[PDB]
Amino acid sequence: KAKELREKSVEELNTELLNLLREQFNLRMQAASGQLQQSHLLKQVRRDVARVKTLLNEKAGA
Amino acid sequence: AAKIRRDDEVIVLTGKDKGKRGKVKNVLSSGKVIVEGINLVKKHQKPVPALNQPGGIVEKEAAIQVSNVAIFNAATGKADRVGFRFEDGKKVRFFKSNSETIK
Amino acid sequence: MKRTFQPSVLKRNRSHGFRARMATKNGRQVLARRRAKGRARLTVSK
Amino acid sequence: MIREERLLKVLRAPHVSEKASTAMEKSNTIVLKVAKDATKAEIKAAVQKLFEVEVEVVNTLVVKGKVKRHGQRIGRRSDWKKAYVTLKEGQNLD
Amino acid sequence: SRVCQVTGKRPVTGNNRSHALNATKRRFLPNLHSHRFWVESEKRFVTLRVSAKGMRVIDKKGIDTVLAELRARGEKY
RNA sequence: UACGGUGCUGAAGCAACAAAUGCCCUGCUUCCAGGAAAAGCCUCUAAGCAUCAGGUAACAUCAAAUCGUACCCCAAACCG
RNA sequence: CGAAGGUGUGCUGUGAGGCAUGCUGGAGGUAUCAGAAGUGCGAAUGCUGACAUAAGUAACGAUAAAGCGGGUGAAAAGCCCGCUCGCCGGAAGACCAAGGGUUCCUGUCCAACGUUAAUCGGGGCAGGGUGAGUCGACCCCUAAGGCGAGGCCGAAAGGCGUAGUCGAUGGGAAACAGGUUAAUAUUCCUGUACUUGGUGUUACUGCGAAGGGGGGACGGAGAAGGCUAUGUUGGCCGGGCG
RNA sequence: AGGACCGAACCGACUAAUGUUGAAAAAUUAGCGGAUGACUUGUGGCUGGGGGUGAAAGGCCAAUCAAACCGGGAGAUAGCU
RNA sequence: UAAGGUGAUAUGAACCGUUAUAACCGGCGAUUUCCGAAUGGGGAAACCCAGUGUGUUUCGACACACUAUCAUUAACUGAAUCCAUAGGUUAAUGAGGCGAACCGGGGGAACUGAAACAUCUAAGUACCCCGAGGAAAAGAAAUCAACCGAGAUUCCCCCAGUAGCGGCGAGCGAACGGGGAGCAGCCCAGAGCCUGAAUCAGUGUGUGUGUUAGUGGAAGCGUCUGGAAAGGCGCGCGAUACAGGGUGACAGCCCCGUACACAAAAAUGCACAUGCUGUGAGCUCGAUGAGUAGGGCGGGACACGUGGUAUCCUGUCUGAAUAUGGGGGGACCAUCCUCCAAGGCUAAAUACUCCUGACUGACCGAUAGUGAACCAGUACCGUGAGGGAAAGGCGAAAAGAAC
Repeated sequence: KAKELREKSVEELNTELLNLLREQFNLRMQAASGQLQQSHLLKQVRRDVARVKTLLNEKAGA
Repeated sequence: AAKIRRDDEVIVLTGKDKGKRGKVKNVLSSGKVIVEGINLVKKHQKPVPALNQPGGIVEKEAAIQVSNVAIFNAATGKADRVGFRFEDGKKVRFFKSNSETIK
Repeated sequence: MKRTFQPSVLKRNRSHGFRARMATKNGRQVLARRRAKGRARLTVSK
Repeated sequence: MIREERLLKVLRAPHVSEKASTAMEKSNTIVLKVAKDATKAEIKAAVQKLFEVEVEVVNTLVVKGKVKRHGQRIGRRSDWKKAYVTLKEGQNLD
Repeated sequence: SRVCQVTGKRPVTGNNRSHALNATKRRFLPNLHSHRFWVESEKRFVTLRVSAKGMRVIDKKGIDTVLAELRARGEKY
């Protein structure tokens, strides 16, 4: 995902990060109750937020 | 670097099932493989009410050491050893006898 | 009978606590000895 | 103004219990599990923004983890924060 | 401490040999005296804690060179 | 009614006397052994601020965070 | 086609010992001749572990006390419910600080813990339970005392100490009554309040401290007077006619 | 008014019994002394070992005191068992 | 590098990947809560309380950075008191704390031996403190030797338990000289002549060789006992590989390896070579470390305990010569010999292993070897410093016993 994400602006990365964080919050709330039967999505969204934050620190301030 | 892989047809060299051949089901990280229908054990499977398993004397394959099976060379109808060599800058396996590339 | 151990967390920390040991040279040596020995709980502090 | 991403991290899970259900149906108060370092303002803002409900007041308490015993080894569960969020009159939540 | 500012003398240790050759530990302190020296160059008084030998060196060498040595040695006066 | 408790309704709800070691009392009387400190609070101005800043009165609005709150506590849970 | 080890038997040498073999055991052992020792155990009130003995004996922890019917259960003197009896009641009742840290409440289990049985428990497992502008801590302020910029002193480490800064056990703002949970309540709900700070409109005008003064601000004992918490009696209200 | 009197809480421990592998490594029962003072108690602090503290017994200094406890010199030395 | 993975007890669930951003290993990065030198102030460690500046604000408030102390340097400011100094405020650089042993320095016992004990010994040992480095210290003769000569410092073997020292007791114990490991000599107390000329340190680039992942890597079948063959019995093959480990009993030829031959995009160590910066080389003349050497008094180190005691250091009082001079040659004097102190630097031989990798053992095999083969400095004991255990093996494979 990192290669595809690298050709994006700082504001695009920020809005993508915000969408990912909201998605993560919905997944967490859904997983609290027994509704969520796809446990891998939590780790997936977490690694996506990690990638976006890494790319943000890589681009800005360097 | 592994000589025995998933879809390889192998023949058992030592043990109670010596001579028989079969397909490797899956290779375990401990240096053991499960060959289809060879090392059959009878497990006294206990019933569990959740997941709805009846529980019975099930028969299933048990793991076996990679050191006890050798790759089967269909052409010569005998066991063989695996060697490594590079063809088109891509590492491939070949039978030690007849020195042809393993498909 | 009144036994010798009358507990008090305030007195406990003020007498054998981490800051009390680190205030002086000798306490730091005690801490160094315990770190060399590999103690799980360095001081009396919870 | 507390940041949005911080709001998105304050709420952990809904607390499900008999007392929680009783509070929800009688005093219009939902019992949520929140981050251990969250303030009442952060919890109120997070519920108001993410759930689109009007909050009246937030009451919080810190729950001590129990000391359990896994076989022979003695272990301790993690401490967590619990928040009683009282929604305004007429509001409805899932 | 009992340290001569100029010559660097400090308390040393030794023995008190008796007539029966019994040795008990003792110290030898420097003959320290606080004294105000007239620094003609700066036109002022600088008070140093010096030994008698320190006073003799200040007399022989001159106060200016001694102050230069103190500055080079990082001593404060 | 699950015999655990839950729901609805509800009369009189006054007077006299006794009386504390509690309150007036950080008081009063008396004695020598002559009985903490600092801040909050009220007031006064020095530099400075000159119709600005500030101050006090009313009204409106906002805020009061964080941690403890179970349980034993003259004891089967603390010190032995 | 059974090694070392373990346990019997037979033979052998003057002796420490050796050889063969039945059974158990299930993978190592080692002739001969030399070499090196953590080289031979019954004793050291020897060290560690195991198991006897006294002995199924003493004891089962205040001489405040138990009796019965019903329930659960495989089993009830001890658990639950009901009727009697007894014990504390300036405590053997109720609420806190200190200290402990989930022992609190519910469901479930009796292997180990309870000096007996155990369905019971402060025991095991799982779930639940601690809601604060007003209670307490945090915060503002200091006592004894600690640390202590510079500083003085000291072979070094370091000692004392100024300005400061901590340190409650003392000073400083404000909430009560009723109801509710199995477990929280001056925290939740209902009704009625109060305090301190920002901002914002109007009206009024000398504001300002690291300084000055007041106040906070203080001992022991004794004597009345007025009260209240609280109690007794009468009246009133509901029930009763043994 | 009082280091006054009788007597509870509170502080202490004079006499006897029990207990001495105790309910307790000093306590219980029945008596006893002080009980507005040189009283007693809660919280925090200060005094460190040849040192402290002592209404003074060489008492006490974490069930240890004619020199605490822990580590080190240290496998002290032992013409003794 | 890859056809298998999402660390372990520890299965299960939901998934990723199979020809290359699945997973794993390595290089360089990014993130790195709070406490701890802890560094914005405080503190009962993992907690409480701020100030300044720059941004946002849906005016409720949020985010980021800086703010400890001391040393040195620079600027501004600034008393008593005229100038000034002390003090104050900024900015830059550095230090603080931890760590097993080795090293140098500042202090420094006693038990013990003398068959008691005080001189003496144990011993400059144990211990405490300061400072630094991969080594440290020492170091280029005011050194020995004996009329012949040697040539800095350090360490090893002799000299030698000798000469001596010593209640001449117990004990302590050299040096001269010889054989080795290793070898290196310079600079400042000051000027002229030629001007950057040897060497060293820092920072780049290039080459070689390692280090941090890895690649290829030979050759066995039949039969008997056996649960199982690697064992027995035949017949082969490989070896620069018969080191080792695993595999159903003992495997050169079944697997991982080993001998051998290869490999780095990136970072780094060590030898070189070179660019740049600082630094100076050589010749002539001049100078030769003053409260210092020596001395009186009291100690200490030299094997040397004040003895006839030379030599070195100094707490106290003094005190020269200065190249025509001075020190030493074991009291001291004359002759003779040798050296130039009172100023520094310097690699190698030397000492040690907290840590990493490879190999070895007439070293141990669960009361042994680390206290700890095992979730051990843990449970437990103590207020605390501190003390400190017990506890390993089913089986080849859980096939862990359905009914």
